This record gives sequence, structure tokens and C-alpha cells, in this order.
Amino acid sequence: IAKSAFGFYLARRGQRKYPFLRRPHIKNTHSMNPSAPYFWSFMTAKSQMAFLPEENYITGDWTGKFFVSKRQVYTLQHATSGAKVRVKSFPSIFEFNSPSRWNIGKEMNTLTKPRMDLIDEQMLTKKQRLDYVRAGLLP
Amino acid sequence: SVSGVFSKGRGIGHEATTSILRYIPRARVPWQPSRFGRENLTAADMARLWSRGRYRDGPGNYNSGYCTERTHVLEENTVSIIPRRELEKYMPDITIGPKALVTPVSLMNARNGHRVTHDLLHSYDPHIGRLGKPAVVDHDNITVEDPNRVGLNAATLDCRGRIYRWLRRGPFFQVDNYFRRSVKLNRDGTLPTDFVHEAPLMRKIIRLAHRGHLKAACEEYRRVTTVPPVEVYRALTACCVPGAKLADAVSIFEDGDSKLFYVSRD
Amino acid sequence: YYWSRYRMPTQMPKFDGPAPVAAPTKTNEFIDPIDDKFPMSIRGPLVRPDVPEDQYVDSWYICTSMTHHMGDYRPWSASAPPNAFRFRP
Amino acid sequence: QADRRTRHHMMVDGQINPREWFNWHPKEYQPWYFDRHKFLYEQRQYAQFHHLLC
Amino acid sequence: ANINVVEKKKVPLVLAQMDELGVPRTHLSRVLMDEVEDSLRKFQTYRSRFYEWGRAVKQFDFIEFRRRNGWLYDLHLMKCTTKQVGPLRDFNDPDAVQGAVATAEIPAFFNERPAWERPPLEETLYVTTNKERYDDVRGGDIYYDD
Amino acid sequence: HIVSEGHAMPSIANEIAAFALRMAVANALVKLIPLTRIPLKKSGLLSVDRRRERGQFPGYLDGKKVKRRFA
Amino acid sequence: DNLQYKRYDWQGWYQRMLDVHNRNVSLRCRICDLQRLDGNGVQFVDMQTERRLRILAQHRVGMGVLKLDADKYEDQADNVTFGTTKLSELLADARKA
Amino acid sequence: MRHIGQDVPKRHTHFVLESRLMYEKSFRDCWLHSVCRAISQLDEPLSKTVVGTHQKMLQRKVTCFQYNQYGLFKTPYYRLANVDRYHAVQGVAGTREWVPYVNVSYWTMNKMVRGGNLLVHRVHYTGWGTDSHLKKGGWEHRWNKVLQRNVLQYSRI
Amino acid sequence: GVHRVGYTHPSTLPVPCAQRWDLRLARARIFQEYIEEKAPGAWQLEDERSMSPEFKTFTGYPMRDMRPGYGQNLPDYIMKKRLPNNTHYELFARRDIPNEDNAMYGKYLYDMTVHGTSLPSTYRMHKDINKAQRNDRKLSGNRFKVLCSSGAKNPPSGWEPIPD
Amino acid sequence: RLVEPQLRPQAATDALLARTIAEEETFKLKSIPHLPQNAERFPHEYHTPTS
Amino acid sequence: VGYTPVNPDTSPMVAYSQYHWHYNLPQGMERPHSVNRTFAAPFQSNHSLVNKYRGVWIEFDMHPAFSVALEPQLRKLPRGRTLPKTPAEE
Amino acid sequence: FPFQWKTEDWYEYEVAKVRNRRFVFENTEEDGIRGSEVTYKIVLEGFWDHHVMKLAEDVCMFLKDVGRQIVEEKLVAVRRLLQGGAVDPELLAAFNCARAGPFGGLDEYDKEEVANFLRSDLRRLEEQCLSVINRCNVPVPGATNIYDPHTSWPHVEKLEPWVRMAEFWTSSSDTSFTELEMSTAHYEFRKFFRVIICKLPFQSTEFEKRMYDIRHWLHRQTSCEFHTIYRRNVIHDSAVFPTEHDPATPTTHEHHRMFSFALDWQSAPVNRLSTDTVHEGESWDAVAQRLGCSVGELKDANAERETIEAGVVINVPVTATRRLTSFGATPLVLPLKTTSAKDGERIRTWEEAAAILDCTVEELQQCNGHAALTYQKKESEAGEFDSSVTELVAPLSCWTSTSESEFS
Amino acid sequence: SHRRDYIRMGYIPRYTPWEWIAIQEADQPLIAEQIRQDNIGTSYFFSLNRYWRYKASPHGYIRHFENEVRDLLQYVDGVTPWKQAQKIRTYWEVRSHHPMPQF
Amino acid sequence: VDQTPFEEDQTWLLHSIPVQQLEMHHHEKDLQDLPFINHEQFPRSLEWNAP
Amino acid sequence: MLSQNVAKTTVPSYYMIRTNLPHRKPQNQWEGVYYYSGITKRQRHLILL
RNA sequence: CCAUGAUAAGGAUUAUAAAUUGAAAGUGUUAAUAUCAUAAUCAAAAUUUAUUAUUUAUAUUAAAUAUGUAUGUGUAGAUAAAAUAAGAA
Repeated sequence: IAKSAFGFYLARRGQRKYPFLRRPHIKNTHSMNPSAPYFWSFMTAKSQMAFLPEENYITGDWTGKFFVSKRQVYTLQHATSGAKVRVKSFPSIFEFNSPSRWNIGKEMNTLTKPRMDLIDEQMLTKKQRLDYVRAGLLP
Repeated sequence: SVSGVFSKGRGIGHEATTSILRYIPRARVPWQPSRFGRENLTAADMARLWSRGRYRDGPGNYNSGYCTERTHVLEENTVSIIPRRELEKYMPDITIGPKALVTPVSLMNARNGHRVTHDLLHSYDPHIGRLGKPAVVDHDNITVEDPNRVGLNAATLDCRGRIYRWLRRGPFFQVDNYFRRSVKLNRDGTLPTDFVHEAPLMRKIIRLAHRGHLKAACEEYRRVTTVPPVEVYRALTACCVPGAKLADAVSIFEDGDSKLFYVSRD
Repeated sequence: YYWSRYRMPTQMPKFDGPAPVAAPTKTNEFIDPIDDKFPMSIRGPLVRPDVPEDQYVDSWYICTSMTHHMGDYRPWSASAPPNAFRFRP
Repeated sequence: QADRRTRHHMMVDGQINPREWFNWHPKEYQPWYFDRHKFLYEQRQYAQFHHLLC
Repeated sequence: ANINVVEKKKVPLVLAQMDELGVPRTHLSRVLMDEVEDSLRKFQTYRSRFYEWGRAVKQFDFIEFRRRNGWLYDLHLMKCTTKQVGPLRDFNDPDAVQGAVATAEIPAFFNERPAWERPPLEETLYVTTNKERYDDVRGGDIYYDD
Repeated sequence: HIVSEGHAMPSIANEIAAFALRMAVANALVKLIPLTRIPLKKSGLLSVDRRRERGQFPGYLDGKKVKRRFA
Repeated sequence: DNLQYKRYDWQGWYQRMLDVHNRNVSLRCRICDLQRLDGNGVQFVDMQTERRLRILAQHRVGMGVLKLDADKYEDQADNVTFGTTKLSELLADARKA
Repeated sequence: MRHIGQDVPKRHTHFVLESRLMYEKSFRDCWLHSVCRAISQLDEPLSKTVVGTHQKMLQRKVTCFQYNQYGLFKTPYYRLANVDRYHAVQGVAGTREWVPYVNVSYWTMNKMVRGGNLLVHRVHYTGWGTDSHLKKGGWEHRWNKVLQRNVLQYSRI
Repeated sequence: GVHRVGYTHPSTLPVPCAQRWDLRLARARIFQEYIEEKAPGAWQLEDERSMSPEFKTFTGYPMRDMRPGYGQNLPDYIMKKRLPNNTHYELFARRDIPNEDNAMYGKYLYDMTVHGTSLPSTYRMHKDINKAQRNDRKLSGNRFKVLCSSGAKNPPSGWEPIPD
Repeated sequence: RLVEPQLRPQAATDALLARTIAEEETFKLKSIPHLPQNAERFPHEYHTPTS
Repeated sequence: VGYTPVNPDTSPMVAYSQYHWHYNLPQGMERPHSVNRTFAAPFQSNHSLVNKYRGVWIEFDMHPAFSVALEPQLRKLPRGRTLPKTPAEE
Repeated sequence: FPFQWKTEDWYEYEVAKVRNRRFVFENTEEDGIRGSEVTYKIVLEGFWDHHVMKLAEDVCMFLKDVGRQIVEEKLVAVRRLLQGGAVDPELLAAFNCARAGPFGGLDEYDKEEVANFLRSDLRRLEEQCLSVINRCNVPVPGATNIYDPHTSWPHVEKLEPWVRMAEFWTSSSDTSFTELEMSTAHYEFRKFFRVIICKLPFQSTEFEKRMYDIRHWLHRQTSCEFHTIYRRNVIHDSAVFPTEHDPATPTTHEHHRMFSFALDWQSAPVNRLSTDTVHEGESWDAVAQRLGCSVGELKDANAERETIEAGVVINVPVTATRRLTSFGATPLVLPLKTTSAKDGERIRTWEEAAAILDCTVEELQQCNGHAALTYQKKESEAGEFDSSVTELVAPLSCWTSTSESEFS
Repeated sequence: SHRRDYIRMGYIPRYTPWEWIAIQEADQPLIAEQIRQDNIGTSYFFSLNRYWRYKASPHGYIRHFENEVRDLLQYVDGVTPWKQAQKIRTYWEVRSHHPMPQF
Repeated sequence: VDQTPFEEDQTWLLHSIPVQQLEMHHHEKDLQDLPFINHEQFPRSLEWNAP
Repeated sequence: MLSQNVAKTTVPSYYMIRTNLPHRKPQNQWEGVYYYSGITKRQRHLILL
């Protein structure tokens, strides 16, 4: 059960059908979907000639960003500079402490797994743990 | 058991008029005798309230690039702000400054009365950005911090009425306000001419006119921001005699006299 | 007072003699009992006077048709030319 | 702090509180001009005699 | 109101036709020009000023001017009407009672009391003031005249 | 000659359209020759059937006549 | 508009919106209308000029009636000026025949 | 503020004003953003005047200017949430919880039609109404007819 | 098939005429058009759904262009797109606000003109009436919350609240 | 006539983007490539937003 | 009902109640109104007249011969809405 | 009969009929119902069909009366002209302004012929006015048919009402999507309009005044739109839109790419110089040959210069076929040589070049840039030209054009 | 105005009387731009340009803003430094350092 | 050099012709949000003419 | 003091919340917009002088 | 949190006839009880939750970014829908 302010304000109204590609809250759970032949044409800008998004650059006289935007595309300088790179994700943040050259040119949201396979055994309740065991997700 | 959102406030008029004006009762609003607006806030409180107006890309938001806190607690997990120097290493620095935000007058009409790209809508009338001082909009000092409370935001105090007033603007509202607050006639009776910045354009127009390039002369005339002098109009009118362009001469005379303070009444 | 306009009261109609006695399926208020009970072979399958639909307008907020010229029903021959075959123009 | 002359209670000392914005007939709020410096019979007191002024 | 004042609306048409014909405007006498300018200021609003004459501040300033001059008998916002006129009991069939189906703001000289059943001139002899009862009306004339 | 009005489709090779053509031809023949009306009326050629396809309704699963799943 | 959006702050911008919506200025001119004698003694437009004009204006002409819908400016006064200018330009380019 | 002497019954009604302001910002920025986007990613030469380096350098500079434009209204219209102006209830366009003509939610529409607050006419629930275009082709046909009435009717100059 | 389109000059022709490409260039001079060089010659498709009278949705105009890759980012779309200025969005962003009375005119100005002073909203009146009706019976439930606590914490010299 | 009169002289555009020419001369911009060395090997791979 | 008011111009129930005109009844103007003719207010503008001279006028009018004769001297003296900046002692 | 047609012919007919919707010349000279000088369409819109029908009837009656009075005034005015009148010298000049009539020479229309043309026009206008008056008098309370033009004026036509069906949920459930969809309801907004068509054989501002002022007294909840189709005389002249030959170098597709409407094209018409400067080795015939005009017409255009002197500015005749275009395509280059006693070898400062070229220093910097980049200026208030500057180019504003460099 | 049996007796006129027509017509002024008189030719050169405050504004599609686009290009090229703008890269340039930049 | 519309059927489906994947965008109809959300600025007739 | 300035709005109460009575008069479409076309006394005196 | 009322879904007996196969008994948001309450989209986001028709084996990723998963004898239990331009006695 996701806990957020909008959860009380809005209502799911069951498994309602939305217009194609027009769900209100976008949750790209398929960003980390791997596809070798379609590596450059999945969750990425369609044209190779397009410039990098505005989110990859600093515009004004900034004082500092806690985390960079997900659409910011990983570049060589991200690994070469050896600086601190963080991306907001559940639960709190994901930090790039393993700079690799195999992710150059791909978006950080594509690199980061949205739906983490790991399940917390601590906050899980008795009934919820029983449900997970019945589903097979937990022993 | 007294609670207050703001623990200190300041008055509007200083100690030269209120001491005498206090003897005259003021008919305050019956159902709310005590009022406390944004122009009555202290400096720090007003700054921190105006920072929170913008949804994002503003000082109030914890991660917008303009924050000042050393650390931010996120989901019971502390995080440290990456400084600008460390960001610069892998984020290329592109920055023009206040000049990028502002747009030219000729593009103001296409941008629908807005010469500023700032995310707070700037209105040139002296009533929307109404702090204690009248609302005056700067052009080369536009910044995200915006020390002068001249912009319009939809989260600060006593903003609903200003939002309604902005939405009820008439046609040519901002354009008319800009014109009437920038091209006002001088008190001494002299026309608002002899502007130092606009002077070369007049000479260029005069040269093109005397060279008989009336089309290019008008194409450069439309770029004039202030009111051109009578020399421009007399040259443009005298250009139409060889070509018998009475239509264009009449149009020039109308644009000169009917609108711009009867400059072409010569 | 702007509400002084919404002040005029009305009066109920004046009845005579006793009250209409009912008959000594849920009793539906909308349906008129005796009129509906009356045979269709006599009363005809009509819910309105037989007048051209041009004179009838579908009302608002009421599930019935009303007439713009109230009670003044022009016959069919009024619209048609004099002595018209099948009321054709 | 709160006071009997600052709270909104409808009745004070058994009489209708005159300190409530909602405790006055709306015609009182209508704008009017001071007339104490005018003539004695031109003041608002002689409303029924105003039509007979010379 | 007098209906012949509409004839001044033709003046801008005549001025435009004079512009087309080449008749000078200034050659008119100044006495005539004063009234011509009056009719122009009454029936010659430009488009630029038409884009703004419909607002709130201007209408409420006109309301304030009317209040200051003491003439509010012909303003939609500031005039509330209390008098009502009841139905007529037709003698054809007095059993049926009549109910109102609409409401109109008739100027009250359409349906006046005929003179012969009226007190003499009803103006100087009697002074009538339409005030409001302070007691609970419970239904009736809230605004009654004395 | 037959002129199609209303909703036009590429191929109208269906029994409903054939019935419409039959009714149109019968009415034209009746208008042309008066005494032809009796056989056609007694055989039902001129009679019109008021049946029509149920209109769309998004509440239905398909939109016409099938409700949604119930538990 | 008189039903609503009048007499108050609505009217100021509603009138402008209506005028911008109705900025269109149609200009119609028959092809046979132009087929007269010019002041120089030659016919203004001949069959060849008409054919060239028809080729130049694919859909702007129809049933021998050239039509141009000037929609460039909000003001009809400026839109008619633009329409006349474009019509004269098209006619001049068609007169090459 | 902080629910001290609130005048409006619902706090969320101010989000309607915020949405109107964001629409006005879109009105301001819709031309500049579109022009910058068009210039930035046009590979073909613009004209004889600008070709090669004179064009690519200009594209880079205009893209830099667009990025430096602080507060530009990037967000599209379909991703902006629609909130009723009467009861501050959110509805998403394209579903049945929002009506396009009245710009109010399904609940507000039902309340207003059930009371007397909006002059509407009743039609059959499982039909195509009374409009000829809706009977003919439906939603897409009436949409195309609106397009034809607006733009395709005019022989543009 | 694949071919190179030739262009025979009228001067080189046995008898000169006006070439169709020359006339089209004149047309582009007249009306400022765009000649898409990369437009293929094999993709000229007619929208038969809306261009053929066979279908019930026939309208006579090419309502849509048959191009699956036609999106919105491309400058071809951008150039011929319609700006939202003065449109139904312009109408909605101004007419649709919570208070239609405030849309028509300022509430404070309207009250100061027709009435005496500014009148509070019905909700505020409800709050004031409930407070009036509940303070008479008891004075324990209420508390003191104000925007500016400075005046309450430092009352003027001659402020003595009446004991109750 | 040599050229069409309605055409615009290139000096107008030069005066328009005068700063661009000066900056190009200062920074010695010989050429700005837009494709890699062997982009022509794979035609469907790149597909610039004009084709 | 409720805190939110009901606008009578948009609400058809108020417009079709017994206190207004029903749609079945004929739609026609009733009691034509003349407000701008019975008592017309003078034009008082909140903003000052923008085209006002805003100065003292001297009504300079001399014989044309003398004016053209003194034209070389009068160029330094102020003209209509034109003020040369010549030194006053000159 | 029976009809059998080709599919392509059917398709072409249908699409042509659909497209040719507004291609109708409403105002013609044909005699009868069709044929008028101005046309007015009052599209009156309301909520109810009977509302708009009754409003259309009322407005039709009002317009019938007003138009009858206007047309009768026009008739009693035109019968005076038909009885007798005079032709103005302006009209005579208009009729005799042609250089060559259809008969190959100058035509001399006299008073009698001009009056005959005027009288024919007045007769046609009178017959149209009489037709309008008769159609206005035709309607009667016994039988009033306003939906046909023959028996009514102005005749009233119909228009398809705007009907919009809004489909929305009615349930307030926040869980059951099936229930929400099954609770769907349809309610539609309707706007009914009626169109009133008036065809006046003349343009009168009085009728427009009486027509635009009916929105004040329109019925309840009804608006109106005024479509106006009026004949207007437009002037086409070769002075500003000439018919010249195609350029020697034809424009290609490269000049019509994207953004070419602004990058390399200016708004028509392109300016052509109407003034010229005469050289020393010239005469009246020489300048006439240079400008491609008659010497007599050039002399008449000048109208004040009996003699031609070297370095004199004259006015180019408006009908000249070789009029120069402003800002000729040949760039102007300022030579480095002083051609004076200032330095004797090269221009030193930029102010000197600005004075020579009569242009601003900022424009001089912008035109080339190279001099600004390589400017060998000392920071101690000393600016000098770079020794590597091969040439100095003049700004576009100072360019000049000549026939030799502008014509092939 | 002499109709005593008005409203009360069910009399509502079908046609608005001439007196009321004249009253309503005389109450409001006439727009001076509705005369649309024209005597001189169109101004090809100066009418479109005019003055910025009352400039003839193109509306709608971007292609109609030819002058506005020209001014925007001039402003952006005169404000944005190339040294700052050169730092913008392209996707192919960035991906050229990938171990598999092209397949 | 350019091609002509293919005479044969096989090349039409064997050529590199993609298919629609995302939402369909029209140069003008994008103002009207969807066929269901038909945004009409004014309640004018669908058969209305502008002369 | 003026006898025409009366109470347009009712005394505050719960009827304004619990009843559907509108709080303002619906707009009168036939009554025209108020515009300024008058002459002041000093202006008339100056004209006569 | 609580802080009165109000619209939904739910077919079993008034039928042919010049006719409609969707109900009033109530569904989150709406008008009197108070007494720390700043929880609200303007993008790029976090399945554990009853109430939801998905494309099945010739040709398969181009424009806002848009689904990598489960081939297994049309296969247990349990369960859904339709007698209206369709074809059922």
C-alpha cells in the first residue's frame, strides 16, 4: 500500500480503463527493460542528432542540487570527473559509486531499476508477510 | 495561550505622518478589523514566504538549485547537497544572465505582453506587484531571487485578489501600461525625444529616407521603441512626393499625429 | 432587498364538495388511475392533442412535452394550404 | 488575550451586542455625509420636515 | 424618454460623407460645431475606447455620480422594487383562482389608478413615505407606505 | 435507379440493404401504377419494420448488449 | 455579444477574442471581371493570363471566382491591406503571359 | 493562511487559479519555445543566407538560449491536471469524469443537471443523441467536422 | 521506379512554354511555402476514408495525413501548427475561476459601491455566527490563534482586558 | 534582371547575425561535423529529424 | 444550497421560475431603459490627460514680416513645444 | 435514364461540390432576386427553436419596413437623376483617361455618351429598387411566407443547430468502475440559429446604422452575428507590381526552404527607386534612354526643370520600365587610400571611415567584424586600423545601385 | 404606453414597438469604425509596419511571424556567447565513447 | 533522384515503412484534446460559413 | 443623508446558506452600458464666454 | 479523525399497439456539533490491492519515453454474459 498525500485526496476507482498513453501518474516501471538490438531506440530520444536535454546542464547561478534529474543522460565526464552523482528513487536515492563506460549515452532513469526486486522483511506485517509467503515472494 | 504565524511586523508609513494621522479614525473593515498583508511582513519572513511561492525552480523548494540549506533530511535518511563546483565537473555551465530572461519590445506582442521569461508573471501596472512601494518592473536586473516583490506568484499571502485582477486584465493591458509608464510626456512641455540610446536609429532612418529607400526606412521605423522626432516624419512624408505615395504619406501622418502626442503636427 | 422579488405567495385552487375517492403493484403517483384504466380502443393511443409537432416543444427538467403558444392549438389545416391533399404544401 | 469586548458572543450583559458586524441592519452601512455643520433644520433629524424646507 | 434624440446618431455618417465629398469640417459655424461635438461625444465612440468602456470601475463611478447627484431611480443595480400588482377577478368564472407565471418590471404608468377614483392630485395634499415594518411580517407587505 | 442515402458503405451486399431496396422498388411501383398497391400490401411489401440495431452504450462490455464481469 | 460578457470586465477581453476570431477577411474577384481593356489599349488578362493565374492559384480559384481569405492579422483593417497586396502580387505574376 | 479565518469552504479551490496562471504562462511561452525547438533540430539548411557552420553555430546558440530561459513552460496540456472550479474535484480529460464544454467533473455535472443550474436537454442514454454528425460517424466524425468548420473551410491566402 | 526527374528548359525546347516547376516556384514566391526536399515521391497517399464518397464518414477534405511517424517534435509539424493564443484555452484560462462574481468584477469594489462595506463570504459568515452562538454558552473550548502574535504578546499600555 | 528584386541580400542576414561571424573568426571554426565517420554504413540507425 | 452562491443568469431554474420569464412565454423586450439620456455624467478620467500641454502658453503671435525677420534670433527662443538649450545670457 | 457513371467522375464531382462551398459571387449585376451591390446576413442564435423563429419573424418585419423606406428614398433620389442631370469634369476625365481605346487610338467620350452610360446604370438601379419595393410590399398578414425570396424581403433561411452531447458518469462510487460505467448518462447542449439574408442593390450607411443597432433590443438570451459582403474597388498598378521578365538567374528550391519566408525574403512589393541623379555626360534623351521612358513624359514628370545639369537629383517617372531597385546586389567597398590630405596612405581611425561613408561606427563594426577583431588599438586612448586589413566594406544601408550592375 | 391591459391581462406584444426601438437605438453610441469609408489607396509600405504600440500583429501560425522570427534570431545571436553555447553536445557525440557506439 | 508509387503489392509491405506507435498528432486538431474531448471555443454551427 | 440608499442585501443569517435565493440581480441585457457624455457647468460657462 | 441532509448500481408478470428492455429508499467529495493540524498534480515518480474482455505462429520498435515475459492435448475447482436487426419455440 503506497503511502502518499494524494492517496487520500484521489481514488483509484478500481481497475478503471484510461485513454491510451494518458494515465495520470506516469510510473515507467519498464525503463530498465533490456533490449540489445534496440539499445539506442528504447526509452531514449528518437533522433541521434538531438541535443541533450536541458536537465543535463546548469542554467542559472545555482547553489547546488541534492540529486540530478532522471532524464539527465550519462556522459563520459560523469565517470571521468569522479564527482558525486545521485538520482532520486525509492526509497530515498541511488548514488553512482561504480562509474562504468558501458552506460555512456543512456538516461539515468533507464539505468536505475524503478521496481526493485528486493523486499524489506522489517516493515512487513504479519498478515502482509503471510500474503507474500502465499504469493511465493517470501519464504 | 497565544499562537502566531508571524511574531513581528512593520508598518508602512514612517514616523512623519502617522503621529498626526492617528487622531483621525479609520473605518476598517467591520468583519476583520486587524489585517496583516504581504507588504506588512518583515524582511526575512517575506523573503522566506516569497521563496515558497514557486512550485519548483525556486529557492523555497529543497532541490531547485537555489537552495541554501547544508543538508536535507529525506525519508529519515540524511543527504548532502552537491555544491556548484562539484556539479560543474560533469554538468556543462551555460549561463547568459539577466539578459537571457528579457525579450525585446517587438517580441512582446508575440509573447502576449510579456517581456520577461521569468516563471512569475510580471505586470507593468503599479497595482499587482504592489508592495509598500509601487510596482516597478526592472529589465536588466531580472533574477530568480528577485529582491523587488514585483512578480506575481500563486502561493504567497493576499494573492487571490491580485490573481483575479491579473485575470481580469483588458486587451492591450500590459502594452498600454508599458507605453504610458515609459513614454510619458515631459512636464516642461517638450516631447519625450532626444533619447541617447534611440538616437542612432533616427539618423539611420533619416539617411535611408534621404536616400529614397522608403520601404527600408519604414522597416527600420517599425523597430523604434520610443517616440521618434518630427524629423523622421517630415523625411518620410517628403519621400512620398516623387512616387505619389499619398496612401503611405497619409498613413505616416496618422501614425504621427493621432497617437504619438501629435509629433507630426508640423 | 434583492430577495423582496422572491416574496410573492400563491394560493391553492378552490375545491367543491367532497374529495376524489380512490379505489377501495405499487400505487404510482404519476399515472392517472382512471385515465390509464380507460381502454385504448376508446381513448386512442394519444398522449397529446393531435397537433403538428411544430407547435410542441420538448420541455426542460420535466419529462413531458409543452407548447410554446399555451393552450392555443392551431389545427393541421392551419399550416397546410387551403384544401391540401394529405396536408402537403 | 480574549476579552468580552473582543469575542464574538451575540449577547453581552443581557442586551444585543453592538460590536458585531452581523448585528446591524444592512441599511446602516450605507454611505452618508456629516451634516452637523449645516443648518439646524437641514440636519437628518427633521426627515419628516425636509420636504417642507423654504 | 424622448425618441427624437436618436436623430443625432446620423451626424457621424454626415461627417464621413463630408470627408468623402471634400467639404471642409472647419468651415462650419462654431455655434453649430458645439452641438456637432455634443452629438459626436454622444454617438461616436471609437473602437479603442469601446474595448475598455465595458468594465466595473467606470460603471461603478457612474453609479457613484448618480448617487452624489441624487438620481438613482433608473439604475438596475441600485434599485430594488417592492410594490407588486395583484390579479383581476374576472366575472366570467370567479370560482377559479389565478397564479402568476412570470414577473416583469413594468414602469407602473401602464396600470395606474384612474383619476376619478384618486384623491385630489395626491401629491401636495398628502405626503407618502414607503418604509419597512420593524415587527415580524409573517407574510405581507414588508415595505408599506404611510 | 436506386440512390443511397444516410450512411454510405462500400459494399451493401446484406439482407437489410436488400430489404430496403425491395421496399423502395415496391413503393416506386405503387406510385407508378395505383392498382399494384393491393398485391404488395397484402404480401407485406409496403409494410415497414421499425426494428433497428441497439445503440452504443459504454456501460456494456462490448458497448451494445453485454454487461461487465461480476464477482 | 450582448447576452453575456458585456458591461463588465468580461467584455474588454471577450470583444478582443471575438475580433481575433473574426479576423478573417475574404476577398472575391471574378475571373471574367478582369477580362477588360487596360488603359494601354490591350486586354488586361487574356486566355493565357487566365490559365497562368489558375495554375498559380490552385485552390484559391473556383468556378471562375478567385477567393483569398486573409487571416494574417487580427485587425480586419490590416488584413484587407494584406489581401489586396497579395492579390495585386498574384495578378502581376500571372500577367507574364 | 494555515486555516486561520479561511473564507473559501475548500482550500483546494486555489489550485484552479494556479492552473489558470499556468495556462497564461503557456500562452506566453508557446511561441518562443516552439520557435526554439523548430530551429534547434532542423538538419536541412534554412536558406541561402545561412548554411553549414553559420547554421549549426546558430542552432547551438539558440538551444543554449532556450536552456537558459528560466521558467519556460515545457509541460504539455494533456499532462496538466484538470480540477473543477466549483468543488475542487480532479478529473482527467478523455475519461467520463470530466466534460469538455462545462469544464467541470462528472460529480459536479450530475449535481448541476439534477438540480437547476445548467440548461441542458435530455437524450437517450444508449443512443447517439440528436446531432446529425454524431449519428453519421460518431465522436471522430464530429471532431473532424469541427476541424473542417474551423480551418479547412477557408481557402487560405 | 527509381529515376532522376528531368527539366527541359523552354529556351532549349523547340517552342518555349512555362514549365510546371517554374510556375510552382512562382507560386512559392507568391505564397511563402515550404518545399520539402526529402519528401518521397512514392508516399503520395489519398485519405480514402475522408476523401471517397463511398464511406459514411466522407467529408471531401484530407482531415488527416497518412504518416505513421508524424509526431509533434518535428519542425514540419511545428511550422504548420496552430498556437494556443486567443483560442478556447484563452477563454478557459480566464472565464473558469472559482468565483464568477470575482470574474465579473472585484468583490470588494462591488460591495463598497452597492452595499456599505465589504461583505465576507457565506462560509466566513457561518463561522462568525457559530462562534457568536457558541461563545455565549461557554468560553472554554475556544483558543487564541492570530496571524501576528506580536500585538497579543505586547499589548498597548492602556489595554486592560475585562475579567470574566 | 540578374536576380529577383523580392529576394533578400545576404548582407542583411550578415548584419542580423554579425556576432556569429565574428565569433566564428575568433574561434577558427573550420567546420562542424554533424555525423560520425561512418554514419552512412547504417542508414536506418540515425534518421535525422528531417528524412 | 450551500456556501457557494448560485448565479441566476446561468441557472435556468431561476431564469424559468415564476419570478422571471419562462421560455414558453414570448421572448420580448420589456420596459426599454434609457439611462445615458435621462442624466448623463460628465467625463471624469482617473488618469490625467496624456496629451495635455502641461505648461504655460504665451500665445506668441506677431506680424509674419517681423517673425521671419527675427527668425535667426527666434531660433534660440523657445518655439511651440520645442525648447532650445541656448544659454540665457546669449 | 437509368443513370450509370464512372467511379472517377463521381468522385471528382463529389469532392468538387464539397470544396466549392463559398466560391459564390453573391453581389452580381444580374436582374432579379440575385444581383445586388451589398449583402447582409444576420445569423441570430438562441437556446430554443421557437425563440429564434419568432425573433427571426420580428427582425424580418423590422428590416422589411426599414429597407422599404431606404429603397423608396433611393428611388425618389434616382428618378431625379433619370429626369435630368449633368456630368462632372472628373467623370469626363475618368472616361477619357485611357491612352488607347479598343479602336487602337485615344477615345473621346463626350457629355452625351457619358450621360447615356450614367442613365443606363441608373435605369438598372431603378429596376432593382422597384423589385425590392415590390418584394417588400408582397408579405401580408393573411399569408406571410418569409422562407422564400420571391414573396418576402428579407427572406429568412435556416441553419443546422449546434448540438453537443456530453456523456458523463452519475454514480459517486470510488471503487466500482463497472458501476460507474453502467451509470453513464447523456445530456446535450443545443444552440439554434436562423439566418436573415438582405440583398441591397446599393451601399447605404443608413441601413447599416439601423441594422447594427438591433442587438440592443434583441429578445431574451439571443445573440446575433453580422456578415457583410460588399463590393469594393481595389487598384492594381504596374508602378509597384510590374510585369517584368524572369530573373537571369532563376530562384531554385533552396530559396524556398524552411524559415525562408523570413531569412531570405522581404514582404512584397519590393521598393524601386523613384529618384535618380543625372551625370555630366547626359541629356534629356540620354536619361530617358537610361530609365526606359519617353523623354516627353520624363520632362512632364519633372515639370519644373527646363534644363539638366550635372549632379542633379530628378524624379524618375512612375511608368519607367528600367527603374532601379534599392540596395543593389553589388557590395560597396571603401578603399584604404585616403583620397585626401588626412593621412595620404591609409585611413587611420574608424571615425574617419565612418565620416567618409556617412554611417555609424557600430554599423561599420557589425558589417565586417574583422577590423574589430584585429583592431591594433593602444589601451592608452589610441585606436588605429590594423595593417592586415586588405579592404573595408561599407554597410548595406550605404549601398548604391546602377542599371549596369542591376540588369543583365 | 396607452395599453392599460398589459401583462396583467395576458397581453405581450409579438413585435417590439417603434418607440422602444428608437429608445434602445438612441441609448447607445455608434462605433466610428463601422463606417469603413475608404477614399485613398492602400498603404503597401508603412501601414503594416506602423508603431510598436499599435503594430499590426500577425496571429496564429508561426509562419506569419516573419518579422518576429527575424528579431528573435537577431537578439539571440547578439546575446548568447558562442564560448558558452559550444558546451552543448549531441547524442552521437556523447555515445561515441561507448564501447558499442554503432550497430 | 526519387521514386514513384509502387506498382507491385509486394514492395509496399516489404519496404522499410514503419507503423503508428504513439498518439496521432495533427497540425491543427491537437488543440482539440481528443475525439471524446472536443474543445469548441464558440457554439457555432458545424455547417456555418464565413463570408 | 439620502432616502434612496436602502439595504440591497438581507441581514446576515443562515438563509443565505440554506436557501437557493441568488445574492445578486441577474444582468439586464436591454439596459445599455453606462458611458460618459456630459458637460460640466464650468465647461458650459467657458463655451458661452 | 470527527465536524447532521443530497443524486448510483441492483431485469421475474399493466403485451403489440399509431410505443422505450433500466427502479427512489441511495452511491467518497455538497448546507449549523468544532478547538495544536501548512499534507494537493504545473510533468518524467513507489503493484499486494475484491469488482478487470489482450493482439496466438507467412512478412513484427520512426518521433513526447511506452512494457523481457507464462510455448506446454482449447486442459481442475469455481464462475461471467446474452432471447431488443436479427435468425433459438
